[PDB]
Amino acid sequence: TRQMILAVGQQGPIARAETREQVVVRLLDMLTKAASRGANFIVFPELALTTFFPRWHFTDEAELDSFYETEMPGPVVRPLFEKAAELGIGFNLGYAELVVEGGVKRRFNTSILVDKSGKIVGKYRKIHLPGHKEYEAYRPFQHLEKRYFEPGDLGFPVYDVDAAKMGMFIANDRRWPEAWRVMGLRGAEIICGGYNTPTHNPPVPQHDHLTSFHHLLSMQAGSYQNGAWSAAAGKAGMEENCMLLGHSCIVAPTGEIVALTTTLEDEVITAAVDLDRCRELREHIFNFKQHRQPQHYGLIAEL
Amino acid sequence: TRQMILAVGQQGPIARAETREQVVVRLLDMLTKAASRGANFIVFPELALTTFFPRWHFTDEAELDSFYETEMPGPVVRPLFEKAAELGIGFNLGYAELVVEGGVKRRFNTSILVDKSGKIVGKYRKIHLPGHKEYEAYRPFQHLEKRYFEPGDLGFPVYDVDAAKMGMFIANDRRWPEAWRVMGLRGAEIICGGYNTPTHNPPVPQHDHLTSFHHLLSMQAGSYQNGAWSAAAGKAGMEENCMLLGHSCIVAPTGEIVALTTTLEDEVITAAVDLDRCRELREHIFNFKQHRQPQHYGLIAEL
Amino acid sequence: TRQMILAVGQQGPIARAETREQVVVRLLDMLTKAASRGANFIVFPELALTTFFPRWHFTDEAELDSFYETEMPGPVVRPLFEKAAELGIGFNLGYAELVVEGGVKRRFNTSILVDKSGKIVGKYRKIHLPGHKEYEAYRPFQHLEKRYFEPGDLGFPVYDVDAAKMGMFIANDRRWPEAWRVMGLRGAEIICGGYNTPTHNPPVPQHDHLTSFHHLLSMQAGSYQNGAWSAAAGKAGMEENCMLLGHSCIVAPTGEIVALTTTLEDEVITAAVDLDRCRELREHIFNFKQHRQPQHYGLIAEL
Amino acid sequence: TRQMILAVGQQGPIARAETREQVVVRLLDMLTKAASRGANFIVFPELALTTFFPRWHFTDEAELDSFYETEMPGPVVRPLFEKAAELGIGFNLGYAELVVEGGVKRRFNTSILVDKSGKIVGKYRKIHLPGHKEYEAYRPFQHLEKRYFEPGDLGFPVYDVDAAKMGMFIANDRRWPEAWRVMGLRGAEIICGGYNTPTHNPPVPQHDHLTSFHHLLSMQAGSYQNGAWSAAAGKAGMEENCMLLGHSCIVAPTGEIVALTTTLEDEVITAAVDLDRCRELREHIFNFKQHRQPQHYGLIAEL
Repeated sequence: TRQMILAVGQQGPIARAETREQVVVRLLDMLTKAASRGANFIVFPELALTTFFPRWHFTDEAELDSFYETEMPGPVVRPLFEKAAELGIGFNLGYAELVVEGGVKRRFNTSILVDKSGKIVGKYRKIHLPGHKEYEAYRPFQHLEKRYFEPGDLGFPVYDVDAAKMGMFIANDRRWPEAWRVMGLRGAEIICGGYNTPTHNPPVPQHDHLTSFHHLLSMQAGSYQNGAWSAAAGKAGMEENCMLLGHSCIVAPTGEIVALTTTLEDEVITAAVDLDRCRELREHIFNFKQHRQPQHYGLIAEL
Repeated sequence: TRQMILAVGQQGPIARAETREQVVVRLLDMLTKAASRGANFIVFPELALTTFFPRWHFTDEAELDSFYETEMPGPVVRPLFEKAAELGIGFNLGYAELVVEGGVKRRFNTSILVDKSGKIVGKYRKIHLPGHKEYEAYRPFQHLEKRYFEPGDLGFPVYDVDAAKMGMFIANDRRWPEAWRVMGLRGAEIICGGYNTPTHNPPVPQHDHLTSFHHLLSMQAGSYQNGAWSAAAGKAGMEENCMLLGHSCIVAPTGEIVALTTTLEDEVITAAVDLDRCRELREHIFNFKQHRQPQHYGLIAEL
Repeated sequence: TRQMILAVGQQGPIARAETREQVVVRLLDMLTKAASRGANFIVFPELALTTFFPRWHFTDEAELDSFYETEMPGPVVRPLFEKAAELGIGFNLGYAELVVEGGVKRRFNTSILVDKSGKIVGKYRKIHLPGHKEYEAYRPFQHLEKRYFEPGDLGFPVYDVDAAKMGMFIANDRRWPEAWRVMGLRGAEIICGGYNTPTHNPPVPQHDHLTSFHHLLSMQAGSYQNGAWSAAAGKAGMEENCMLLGHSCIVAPTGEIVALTTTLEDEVITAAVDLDRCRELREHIFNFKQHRQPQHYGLIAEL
Repeated sequence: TRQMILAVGQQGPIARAETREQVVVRLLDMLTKAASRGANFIVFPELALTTFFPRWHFTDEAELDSFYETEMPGPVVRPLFEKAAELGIGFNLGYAELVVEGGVKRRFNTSILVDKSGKIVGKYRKIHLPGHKEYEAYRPFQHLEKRYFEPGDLGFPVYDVDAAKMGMFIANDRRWPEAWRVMGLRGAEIICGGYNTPTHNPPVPQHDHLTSFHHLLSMQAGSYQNGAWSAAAGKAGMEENCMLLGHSCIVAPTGEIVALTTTLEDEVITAAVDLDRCRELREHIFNFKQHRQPQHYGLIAEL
């Protein structure tokens, strides 16, 4: 087939004390409603199981570890996979991944793709870690991802998810044309991921009123230039006193926004997706093999 | 500190019978108007000295050649350079370049940067030739760029132009993130060029109503993701029965559009440009050294 | 209730020879798919039963009359109402209305609202007739609505349609703030209608590339300023050699576009609608009774 | 024929302790810069002579009064008028007006138009006072306009300013279609004003990320639907712990944005304005005499 209905499950805030059981309840509800609307795949936010902990400066490692998943899924998250298989609707779930190798802990900002059978068919680990590295007393909230996470070691892969070639990005990655391009070259038909974007940036507050503009601009250009459908799921609202951006969206391979959220709570949007639409770009104006000149792009790949 | 007034000189149509002498009078008029408005640099369109000849299939090589420049500047175009030096305003001029080397008549879609002293500071030759190589019957008007030009051989250079790092793109180039990124990586503070974009696309007519959108989307995303000011000068209006896109523009490093033409005739727009404003992006969210992961972009440079 | 799922059924072209039976087939299909996606109301285009005949200069009245409905519904259109009642989904259908009063024929560009029970609960007749009045030989297609239709005599009413207060506009009306305002004052929660908008305007072709911009601008401002959800259903594509605008849409009371079509064929888009969202505007920034100053708006109502 | 260069002088913050003498130096600087760029008229912000005092509840009437002008111009503001006449550039200046009539201390949020001769050509008093009348505890900062001003008593006039029909609006007014329409009906070719728009809205915080969108949406739709050029000068930046919206702009009669500020500081933008361009709308799609149906708008003018 080449037809499907894609959905985005935007999340409202997640409190520090809110349990994964409670979140799964909210997650289940969205997946159920999306399915009731015909969707066979739903995109969830970056780190969708917990509050955005990278905003705090940690000192107690046990504290930090508590925000990561040591298995996927665990007993508490399993019900999501079961419901996924039951209703026949895949999903993109973001979470904090903790792996212990030879006694050494490895941390990643992760996202996985589950097909409509309820099976994990791909994973991606955040490659572009935003923010600063050291505590900055002036900021009303920190952004210490470079500390609590290592740069993804999977590159930007593209997986087959129920007849659709899908690629993954996580939050900040969406702002990097390289991320989109690599997956575009790998033939992605859909490029999705979630995000936690504060509408306020302490180091550059003069860009606060452009938060939506910059986010939407990234999704539209990315889709357009790679002739791919895209979807972004944000966790929005006032979370732990930090206002997070909404405007979760689904974009056509022409860069046109076909669905957009308007609340700052859990919200489901859907859009019919024709995987062959990609050809309007990828076989003409952006027919890579016929127009690209990689012999002159070398600087982009230099270390 | 490090400020200037950038101008864009959009051209209205140029008829097949319109002479270069006549076109130069028009270019002189806009350059002068720009200077009277405080502009230190003005961006002119792609192939700004003649009608867009790539729309017709030529059988007479003598006739095809007439549309190319063998000198830059020649006696006819020279007056433009003199005015530039006189009024202290540089410019970016696009034209068809014909040069014989090693027994080969090389044809380039070229653009040059002249500083406010009237001196040619640097050149660029279109690398992404859009369209087709052979006459196509299903088209109401041709776009034989692949036939009339060979891909530029200068890469995507960035030159110093009156203490401003400027990079050049030509029409279709603006749609490629690779072009923008290479120059962004070279430190371009201003990225500019001209264009001839028919509002009708024979191959994919269902995108006709998106001509403007796709054009501005490319300029905005390019500027933003590279923290560079940008400007695009189009040649618009009904030229030889083919409508060309207007919306010539100047964009800030934030991707915000600061100036936009509203007519389809010769028109000058201007904007105050602060070269330090690039830092808001290039020293933060898009601080390449601190964020880019080139080890993962290799596929982009693969042949 | 205050929750519902609104849908728009965009139509591809309708040939002059295409029969109403064939159109109903297309109409039925969209209403069925919209219902399968949870929608309880679907908006259809202006004059959705026929080709846009106002583009031709008629001479044979029998010819002209053939494009109008003498009853609503007739045997051929009835199946739409039946399916509507069956699936529990109302709709907004536009059509050419022919009424014979005392031997005198009355013509209107009409639209009706059918609730989920399949009953007509309101009607509106186009008040702002666009175009010219006399044949203009230069135009590749005419726009003679002022001739084939009389100005609506129902004003801009607002009806109760299954727990939702809905108002109607037809094509061009959407460009007039007065139309939106009157219905906004009447408490409309949803303001919908369809349209036939050629992407080319013979008298002002310099606005062709702005066709989408102007259309979307009208829907967004209208919704925002009246704190109402809105939806526009277009009949798009190359119809009888005239390219018609797509970008059918659904807008939130904040002016945000929550759903947008991307093809130029029959296409269904949906969006969840919370009738209470209207309060965010109508009870605050646009709390009419608390902020408006009608004693100074007199000029708007003067004849 | 009938052309001019319109400028907008956006203000950065104005501290409570900042004196009028100091503010005037800033206004003189932008007016001069505008003239050097060929501008014949510059639009300044709402209450451009002091900080936005409506944000604080005052108990001392003497202190509240200090923020109002009793003369226009007074010795301190006079220098601005002299420069205007000298450089031949008119302006639109907003300030708090205090006038005693019939034993009443009348307080208006005012704006005046001065021609390029330094002569006050006309006045306007804000008719739509946003905010509230009594101190509200739930607000982080007040907006007591309803308390500190009474609705203007001059209606929405249109004056001749150096052969240009200009109408005035003040901040919140721009959001009301009635204000735009009244002046549109009066034949305004340019509709302009200033504003103080906090990017945070206590009553409806879920619209904070839409502050820019709503602002530009209002300017664009107003211009387009009335076929009028427009311009809005905002006072932006972090003023007294409250962030104010930037994005000061100039819009063509088509609703297209031709110039837009990018900083949150004092900034001058300009645009070439062709007063005849209004005809493209006012003599066609929006030819009022030929299209408006006032007999159906009565509710708009009802008290």
